[PDB]
Amino acid sequence: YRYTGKLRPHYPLMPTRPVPSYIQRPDYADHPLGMSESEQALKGTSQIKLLSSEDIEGMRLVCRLAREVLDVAAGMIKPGVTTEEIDHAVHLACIARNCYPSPLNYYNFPKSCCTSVNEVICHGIPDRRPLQEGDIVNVDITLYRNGYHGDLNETFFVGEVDDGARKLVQTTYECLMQAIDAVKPGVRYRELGNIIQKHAQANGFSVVRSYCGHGIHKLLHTAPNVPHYAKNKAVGVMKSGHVFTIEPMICEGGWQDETWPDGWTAVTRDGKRSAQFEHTLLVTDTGCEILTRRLDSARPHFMS
Ligand SMILES: CO[C@@H]1C(=O)CC[C@@](C)(O)[C@@]1(O)[C@@]1(C)O[C@@H]1CC=C(C)C
Ligand SMILES: [Co+2]
Ligand SMILES: [Co+2]
Ligand SMILES: [Co+2]
Ligand code: NA
Repeated sequence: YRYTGKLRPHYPLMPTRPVPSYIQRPDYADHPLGMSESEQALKGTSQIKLLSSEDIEGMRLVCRLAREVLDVAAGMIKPGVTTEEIDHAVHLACIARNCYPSPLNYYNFPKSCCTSVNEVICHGIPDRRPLQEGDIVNVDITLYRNGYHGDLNETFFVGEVDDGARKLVQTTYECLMQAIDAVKPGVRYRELGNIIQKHAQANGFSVVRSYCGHGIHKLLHTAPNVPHYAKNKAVGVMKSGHVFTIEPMICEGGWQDETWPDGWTAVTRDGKRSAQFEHTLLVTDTGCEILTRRLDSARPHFMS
């Protein structure tokens, strides 16, 4: 394998972390290849679930607990801390809230969150690498509670970063919020990519094509598919009671991605940095509820 940048994996990983049996487990948790029977049963559908009031309560709960856990991770971002150490804390924070860490054994994913540094786009595997001053790192939290998943991510700065890093992360957050600000009944899912790419391109950045926002509720991902680039072919129209994520991945260089031999770590093919932010959204009559919002601050952590 030819690495695209400076980052490398830092192995071995610590033994897989157990989740006590009193925590309710998704179906894939105990599948030997981490496949989800419930996902495979709905695989190939484009029907978008309209959530019941029960579903809404379930999504509000798991999304706010997910936020609490991301906030735990945010409080640990400093030079010297390893991404494995963040994952350990995230794992304990999930259990402390009677939640299962959704990534764990998802298609045999080995950890309890995704930690994406610099040229990593998404799905980085927590490992023994200490964060370095100047790094950008995204922590992506997915939790599972009472049958529902919730999903959010932020990119953080590690100590002082360069101006490129500041501009990339700010622009990405702006992309996310502009997209969110357009969500309401009657808008085509395909429109959000036009808004995101417009802002990205205006700032000299590109938009990752191979990963998308997604429906989420009783499945970790389902319809709709929500691409972040312009003139995409996404199917479907927003309606009150839809829940989905928006999670733009923006890049300093070109948009092309490739995957490490681990089968998960997605990286820019050119080795330049990529940043991401993500919320889980519930469409309402007036617009949307941001289920994963920060409750104790108007702003994401990088703005501190
Ligand atoms: C729609 O896919 C999703 C996508 O494109 C955006 C990035 C991911 C990670 O959310 C995604 O790739 C998922 C859901 O397949 C990945 C499996 C999830 C975990 C936490 C390992
Ligand atoms: Co996510
Ligand atoms: Co997501
Ligand atoms: Co899947
Ligand atoms: Na990155």
